[PDB]
Amino acid sequence: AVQNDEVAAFCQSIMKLKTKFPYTDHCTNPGYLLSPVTVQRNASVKVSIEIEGLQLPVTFTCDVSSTVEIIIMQALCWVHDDLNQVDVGSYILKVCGQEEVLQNNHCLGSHEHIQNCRKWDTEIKLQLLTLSAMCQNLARTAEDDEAPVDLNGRNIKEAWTATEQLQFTVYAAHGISSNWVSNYEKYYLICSLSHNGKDLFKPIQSKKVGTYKNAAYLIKWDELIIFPIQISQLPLESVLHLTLFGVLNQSKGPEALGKVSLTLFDFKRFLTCGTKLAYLWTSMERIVLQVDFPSPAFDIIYTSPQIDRNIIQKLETLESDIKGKLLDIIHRDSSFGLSKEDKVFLWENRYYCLKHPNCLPKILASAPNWKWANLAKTYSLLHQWPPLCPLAALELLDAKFADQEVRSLAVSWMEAISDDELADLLPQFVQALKYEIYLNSSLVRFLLSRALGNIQIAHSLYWLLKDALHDTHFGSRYEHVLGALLSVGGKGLREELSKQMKLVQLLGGVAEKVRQASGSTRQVVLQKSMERVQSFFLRNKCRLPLKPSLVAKELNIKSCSFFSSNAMPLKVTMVNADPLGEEINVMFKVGEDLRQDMLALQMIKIMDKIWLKEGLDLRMVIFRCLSTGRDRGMVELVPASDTLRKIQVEYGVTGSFKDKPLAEWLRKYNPSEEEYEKASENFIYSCAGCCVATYVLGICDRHNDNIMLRSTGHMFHIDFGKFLGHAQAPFVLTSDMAYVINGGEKPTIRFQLFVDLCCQAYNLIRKQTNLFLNLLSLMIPSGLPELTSIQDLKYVRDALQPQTTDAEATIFFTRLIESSLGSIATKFN
Ligand SMILES: Nc1ncnc2c1ncn2[C@@H]1O[C@H](COP(=O)(O)OP(=O)(O)OP(=O)(O)O)[C@@H](O)[C@H]1O
Ligand SMILES: [Mg+2]
Repeated sequence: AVQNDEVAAFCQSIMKLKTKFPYTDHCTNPGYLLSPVTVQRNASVKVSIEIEGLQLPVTFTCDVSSTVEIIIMQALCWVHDDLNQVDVGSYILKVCGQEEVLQNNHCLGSHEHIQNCRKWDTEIKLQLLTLSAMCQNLARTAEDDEAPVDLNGRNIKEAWTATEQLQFTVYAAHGISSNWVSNYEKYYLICSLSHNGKDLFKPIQSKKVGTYKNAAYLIKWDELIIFPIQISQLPLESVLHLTLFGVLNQSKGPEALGKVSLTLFDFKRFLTCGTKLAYLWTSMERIVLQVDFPSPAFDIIYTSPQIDRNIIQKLETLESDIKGKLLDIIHRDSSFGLSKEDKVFLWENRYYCLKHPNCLPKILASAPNWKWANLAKTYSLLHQWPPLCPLAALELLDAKFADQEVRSLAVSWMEAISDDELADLLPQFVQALKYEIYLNSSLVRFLLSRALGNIQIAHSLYWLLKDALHDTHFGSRYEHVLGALLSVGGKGLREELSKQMKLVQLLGGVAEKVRQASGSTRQVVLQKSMERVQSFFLRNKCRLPLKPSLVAKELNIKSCSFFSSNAMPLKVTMVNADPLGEEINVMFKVGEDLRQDMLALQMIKIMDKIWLKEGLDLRMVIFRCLSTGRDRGMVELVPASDTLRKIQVEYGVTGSFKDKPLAEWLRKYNPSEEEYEKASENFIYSCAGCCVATYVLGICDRHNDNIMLRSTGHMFHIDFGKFLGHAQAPFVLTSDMAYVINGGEKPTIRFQLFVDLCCQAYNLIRKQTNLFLNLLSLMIPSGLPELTSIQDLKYVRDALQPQTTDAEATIFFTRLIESSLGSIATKFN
């Protein structure tokens, strides 16, 4: 009745968000993916541009710092004597093979594709063309704009006056299973009342009751629950949690069967009255739980406290000894280990901190309470507060800040963030929706707005929301959000996402068919199971879900295979629809949850962004991984790369040195002195980044199989089964690795560089301790093995040592490296 009205009101606001995004505005409706950029502190590069009319592409050297706009008319100056009548605004640059367009107002160096090519030393192949020739099949139409949002596939009393006690009678649970009446004797509910993800009072337990007489489908309590709180004392974003328990029969402890969460105030600030039905899920099973709230002759509405139109100016009383203690906690890493006496102090001296905006999350966490009376003073500060850094504002979208005025203000500051930065943070933003109690929020409208204006964000949101549907508690919410995204995306995007969904469903079928057969059968099973994928590609041309810029037209069946390890992963080899492009090699794995692999890769990618933004390039391998369902997805295959194991055993056959397996492997593919030197250098930098990442994220499962090495010399992790396992040498540097770093059997200045890079990097991550703790905090509700409590964050905070300064931290990590060497540590200084 009110929930169907909330869905109706959501749709109407989404219908008027669509009005801001007409199909005519190419800016927000291009029809193509933008090649992603990560701003880098600014070097020459050779680029190979294909031009219409020319049979050979023009190859010239560009300044890395120079903008794509001038590189486009550098390429036009090569073909045309004078560009007075060529229409320079007509033209764009796209990556050869990949349906992604370079951003005209960004440096060539900024683009991820240019950064990657430079690292591998591969040829930068671009194509000069006009948006007329550029594929715009994903573009929204006039039909999509005019189309409505479907989303599917009298007397009032103000709350602050309401002295009535919060009470409700848990009536009954309906439709219990046959295996429930089998196992459990009696059932009881535990009722808890929370705000800012924290209990207001201890949870009240219901009486233990069996199934109702002559009705084994029904549990009837009909018990009145009374909390020791008035309606006036309830914050707006108050939530009632009901967990059902079942005591087992003598044929252990009581088992948690399911959870339910009711908002005491609805989306129009009216207190929940009369009978309300909530649905808890178990096994595909739908259990209806009835809660009867009081129903007086009047509706109780929440009204915010009258605004405090106050400006605190600028002359304030200054004490010098408090100034020291205040700026000490203002420049503290985070609000994590902040003690009670530190909070009361900051809260008292909060109005002195107005020239350090990024310390607001420390102030709001220091608040004594969120009582109705004490909200006026909080809103007064908030609405006169300077704008926060988007990455700082992330903390205000966590569980511990449920207030709508804080969250709505956090999202308003967030609008300052770029699409390219947001794109890599989307998983945390999707989880943050769980802390929005109302369907229609500032956060969901923000995400839908960016999804409309950027096809890479919309594409990423699709797969993240599709994974979030499997949440038993929040699957209902994400259903409505994904329906809003798909509806607003348009026919073009929808029809393409459907082709991607069918491909993964077919790749899923073959993947589990392959693992379910015998060794002799497997090769024949794959070749026959891939015929249904061969059929798919002859009626459809599909974009790779992992990287939707790549369009596959056909499968290279004879090149397709399996990796012959645990889970028997597939090696899907597709041919590019673009002849200018190259073969598409991806892995599809089934059985393993690839979300914790996704988080590890994300954290390593953010580390790389932080380093590159401070001018430190550790030449890191950043490969993609996407979860396309429950315990299945596809992983980017890094080309010309093997595990340290295979390299150590294959050159332990030929050599009895067991000191130069990695060295003689790199010399095989890098024979010239300068080629081996650049390969050894690539190793030093990539190894330093891996050692830092290994320690901070806590990955002790780094052995010869789990570490991989590219032929160019770049080291990178592949397995992330162990992650945040700080329950323990953290990383290991073998005699093989040391020999490559030194460039000899004795220590050189190249090891001092490796040590300098490690410590320098370690400190640049310590500077962003708050971001990492916030990004890992927001992924807690995802439900990943070893990221469940807030104590799991402390382990990462301890690794980052925010207490120490860069001097002491350098000494610590330098002793980590000396410990890492172990046996051969004696040789070094
Ligand atoms: N991102 C990648 N790029 C290139 N090759 C990869 C990548 N990920 C895995 N591989 C290759 O695929 C092989 C099998 O991968 P898989 O994930 O099954 O290995 P694992 O998790 O280390 O081992 P297991 O699954 O048997 O416990 C690896 O040994 C490696 O050679
Ligand atoms: Mg694995």
